[PDB]
Amino acid sequence: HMRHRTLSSSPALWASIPCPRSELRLDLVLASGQSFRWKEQSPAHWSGVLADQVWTLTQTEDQLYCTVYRGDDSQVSRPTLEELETLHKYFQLDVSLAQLYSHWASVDSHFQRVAQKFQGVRLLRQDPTECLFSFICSSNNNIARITGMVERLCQAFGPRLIQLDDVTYHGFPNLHALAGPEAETHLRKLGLGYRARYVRASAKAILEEQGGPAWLQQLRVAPYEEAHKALCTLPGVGAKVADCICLMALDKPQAVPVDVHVWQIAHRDYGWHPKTGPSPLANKELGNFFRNLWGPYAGWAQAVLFSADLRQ
Ligand SMILES: Cc1ccc(CNC(=O)c2ccc(F)nc2)cc1
Ligand code: NI
Repeated sequence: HMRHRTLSSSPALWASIPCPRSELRLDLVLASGQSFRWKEQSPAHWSGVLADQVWTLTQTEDQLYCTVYRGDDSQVSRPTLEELETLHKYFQLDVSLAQLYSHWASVDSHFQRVAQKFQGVRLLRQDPTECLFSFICSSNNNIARITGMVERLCQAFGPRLIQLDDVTYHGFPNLHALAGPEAETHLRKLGLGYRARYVRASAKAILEEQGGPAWLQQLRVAPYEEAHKALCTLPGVGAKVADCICLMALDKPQAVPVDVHVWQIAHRDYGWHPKTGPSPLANKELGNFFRNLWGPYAGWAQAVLFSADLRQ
């Protein structure tokens, strides 16, 4: 019965954050395989779950408009100050992207050329539990299929928050819910395949060998290298997934996830070859190459080129 908002339908229920389209393009960020929880349910209006709340987001040239839905049982109102700060932190808007783009452009002509067309690609700062399990589902997969598996995972295991139109929104599950005896069987029924085992076993590992979710917060303040190696102890988490999480959830802007697309970019567009085909060692070397070239926000620079490589 409750419907998704547009900026027309409900203009009293939107707040705005001053935000140029050079600091953020929603359409290049929300569907470029960082988060899998955002959908353009009506044109230029993106809806998705952030924490225990649904949001709809849309922007003009210089403004980011947002609206919150906190549940059927609550007086509908504009986003609060605290809710607006949550969103500001999600898009890491304290960090100037125009300043990073110019620093990257100054050492890399190729980046200059591509960036010109693909402005406002930045990194979301995600919840570690969601990012972890979303990227365990990301192996040998495409964005549409990952999106399906994550949505069904949240429906089956996570709390219902609200329904807008024909879409039921659920919160991301806690570890205990994913770690249970029938968890893998259920997740296989939901189409996850072998990834169902890694989900359940990683949920179990964090709870029994690492102390629950306080461990992921500890990794967020640990140094990149310690976080990465600690992530790689988990079932289904290797170098690539650990670097995605590090970059996207554990505040490591220098993490450079290397897989097929970045290997292809590096070869095709930079002429890079290993000095010592893909391998664990050559992938590591290529991440180091990009850090050396771009600096301590190398992962953000990579996301600009990944998002562009996604738009052909
Ligand atoms: C075909 C496909 C595309 C994306 C994924 C998962 N996302 C990334 O690897 C990723 C996205 C953004 C970024 F900045 N760094 C890494 C899996 C398959
Ligand atoms: Ni070559």
